[PDB]
Amino acid sequence: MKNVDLVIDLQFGSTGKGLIAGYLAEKNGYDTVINANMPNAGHTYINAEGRKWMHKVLPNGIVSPNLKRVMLGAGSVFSINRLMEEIEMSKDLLHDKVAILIHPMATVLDEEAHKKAEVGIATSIGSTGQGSMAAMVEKLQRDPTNNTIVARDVAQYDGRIAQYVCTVEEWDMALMASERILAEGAQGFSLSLNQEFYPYCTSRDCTPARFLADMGIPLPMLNKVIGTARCHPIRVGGTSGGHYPDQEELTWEQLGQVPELTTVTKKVRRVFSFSFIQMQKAMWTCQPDEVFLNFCNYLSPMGWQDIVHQIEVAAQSRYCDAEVKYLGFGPTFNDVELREDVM
Amino acid sequence: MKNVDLVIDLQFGSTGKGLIAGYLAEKNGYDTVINANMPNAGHTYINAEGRKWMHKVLPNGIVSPNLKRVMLGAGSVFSINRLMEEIEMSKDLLHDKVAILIHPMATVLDEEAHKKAEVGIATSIGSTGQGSMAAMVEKLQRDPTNNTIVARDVAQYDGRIAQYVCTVEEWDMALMASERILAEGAQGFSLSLNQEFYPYCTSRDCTPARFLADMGIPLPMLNKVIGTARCHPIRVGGTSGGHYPDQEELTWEQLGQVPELTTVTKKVRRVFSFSFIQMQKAMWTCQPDEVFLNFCNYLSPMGWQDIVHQIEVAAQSRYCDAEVKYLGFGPTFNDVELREDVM
Ligand SMILES: Nc1ncnc2c1ncn2[C@@H]1O[C@H](COP(=O)(O)OP(=O)(O)OP(=O)(O)O)[C@@H](O)[C@H]1O
Ligand SMILES: Nc1ncnc2c1ncn2[C@@H]1O[C@H](COP(=O)(O)OP(=O)(O)OP(=O)(O)O)[C@@H](O)[C@H]1O
Ligand SMILES: Nc1nc2c(ncn2[C@H]2C[C@H](O)[C@@H](COP(=O)(O)O)O2)c(=O)[nH]1
Ligand SMILES: Nc1nc2c(ncn2[C@H]2C[C@H](O)[C@@H](COP(=O)(O)O)O2)c(=O)[nH]1
Ligand SMILES: [Cl-]
Ligand SMILES: [Mg+2]
Ligand SMILES: [Mg+2]
Repeated sequence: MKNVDLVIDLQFGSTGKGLIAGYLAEKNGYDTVINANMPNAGHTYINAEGRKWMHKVLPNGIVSPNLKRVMLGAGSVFSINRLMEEIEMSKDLLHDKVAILIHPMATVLDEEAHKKAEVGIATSIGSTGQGSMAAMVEKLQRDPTNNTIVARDVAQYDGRIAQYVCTVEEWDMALMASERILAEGAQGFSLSLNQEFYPYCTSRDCTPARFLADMGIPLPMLNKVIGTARCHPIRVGGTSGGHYPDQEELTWEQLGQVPELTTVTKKVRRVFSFSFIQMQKAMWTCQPDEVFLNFCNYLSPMGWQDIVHQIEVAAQSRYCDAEVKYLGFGPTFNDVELREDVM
Repeated sequence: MKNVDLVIDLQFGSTGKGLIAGYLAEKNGYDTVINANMPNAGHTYINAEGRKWMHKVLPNGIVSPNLKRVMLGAGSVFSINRLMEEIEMSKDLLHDKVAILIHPMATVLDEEAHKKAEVGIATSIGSTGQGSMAAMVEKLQRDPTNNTIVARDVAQYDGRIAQYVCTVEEWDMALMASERILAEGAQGFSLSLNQEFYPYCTSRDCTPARFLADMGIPLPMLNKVIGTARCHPIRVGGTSGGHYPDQEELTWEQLGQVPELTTVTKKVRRVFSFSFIQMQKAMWTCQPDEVFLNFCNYLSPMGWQDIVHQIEVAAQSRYCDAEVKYLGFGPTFNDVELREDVM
């Protein structure tokens, strides 16, 4: 037990979870990396040598030097095409002594039907329109005649995932056999289905409890929660929802920064000032032990040092002993500073 | 912060959670009782005086002598009619100093549309066909024009719940302000969406992680998990799913018991021998601290004493220090024995 480090987002997503996941994977050498991603979530890790991993399926933690298991949780919604591609792109890391385990109930994304089902919400709620919820809904239908939604069933006619699809027992045994686990949450605290921005939110809760549930991680296994934040939280472009009372929407030109986009759609990310309210809210339910404060490169030292003190008191106020341990000044491994080294 | 006692079911549901919830509520005097029930779950508590509470919405813990808050989680799917009936039937317990808090994102069941949507699975997967998932799916749609699915929106035109529907802040504050919390899980571990019986399962995981997530309970708030089990696990009637390799389907006549009828459908419950495999599986992910072993009245002392030893070694085998603390010999408060007193 107590061997799971879970990376969660404290804001509305895209805080740099892919970066801290890959950074911690390299630093801590987890033998097991696990997630429960849906296609709405792209995760980028760039190592010291400049190698980039943009993952929608595989954990970014596959960069761990002691990698034995790659686990794709039951809450996973994935494109097999994308998975194939991602495995291929890191086949050097995903060697013969690395077991890729797809939970039998992980959802196979029907790229045509599921993205087409989310065209409406892609404009109405600014949804990534990636088919995440449409896939999830098809799975929830629990139609016995539907052999095309869960990994277990898809493995029977689509041999590409057949070797990866495990049983629920193998799943549990893989977690039991793991020495140190990196659990990678996706999306963001405030994007949680049950946070206050409904319906301008995602299809699930983006909370440690939900991410552990979606990866089938027993609660005693949780060792550490590394919450991630940006100095200026973002939202996706469009009518993607409101913000907290203590924050204002900013422009990329107001920040003196190049407009951040959603990589494929190129929608300009919405950017907001830091929200203390959001932080207390995220601190209260996410209860991180450690905090990665990213995009410190968008602020002056006084600015990001201030947000560090804000996060830690927002933590303390919500009975959370969160320590901003990591600071991000760029998208690569080299840009992750130990907070104690820079302040 | 550890003040939440979470009641979970270790088998396929109807193990007597309602009973242990009401029993522990009376014994421990929680000021806050919380759940995230869907209409597929009916929980029965009978006190020492013979008063019965068959709850589909309200926690059974409302019988707590120190009750201050009744909380209906965001994962809740409820009929307002049923909620009103249960409030009415317990209006003496739910006085002016008792705050009923319905999470703003708790789902309001559309009895006609949602039950109609689950007619197929009510026969195909033996689903309670109560509209649980159809309500959940409507909520997941996140259509901004849909003002009729979440409690927050429904409270705006349906005044019956208006006083109960809180904000996400009030929700968090109500949990923060609570001294001792009784979290009541529903359904059963093996009914979990991501357990091996898919699609013969429920619309979510019935795991502590999912239950805490669905009630918006921060993980550090978890004090203890009371797992519940029957000596002979049941399933609902019909084509409700398989069983474990170490268990066999029995008849009520084989057990010398009057045929038990499903909470929702008047259908005869399917009954199985005790499954050690099921227990290890439930012990592994549910990780109960305490176990309530119910329906001991269906076995001889040697029989239920054996299942006690089986549960505790199934626990130990899955790194779980679960202690069968409670034994059930009937449906009332008087029938809950301390295991140390009877063996
Ligand atoms: N400090 C930084 N400065 C500049 N760019 C950065 C920094 N940290 C990360 N990035 C980049 O900004 C984006 C952050 O999104 P990324 O997908 O890595 O985050 P995430 O938290 O994993 O997202 P998701 O919400 O999908 O879970 C990526 O394109 C990443 O390369
Ligand atoms: N030991 C017992 N002997 C006989 N009947 C009992 C016993 N314990 C509980 N019951 C009855 O068994 C039935 C099933 O229990 P109940 O509906 O409360 O289960 P539950 O575990 O709370 O439900 P669910 O699966 O919906 O979450 C009820 O009618 C209850 O009163
Ligand atoms: N930045 C970011 N936004 C996301 C992610 N997942 C969901 N969202 C946001 C986009 C919208 O504001 C809202 C609805 O999106 P979707 O879950 O794709 O239906 O949630 C994610 O991983 N990152
Ligand atoms: N005994 C019992 N069965 C349930 C409960 N919730 C769901 N189920 C079972 C009935 C079916 O076998 C299956 C699917 O049901 P449903 O969740 O109602 O769609 O799960 C519950 O609380 N108790
Ligand atoms: Cl107790
Ligand atoms: Mg991103
Ligand atoms: Mg029941």
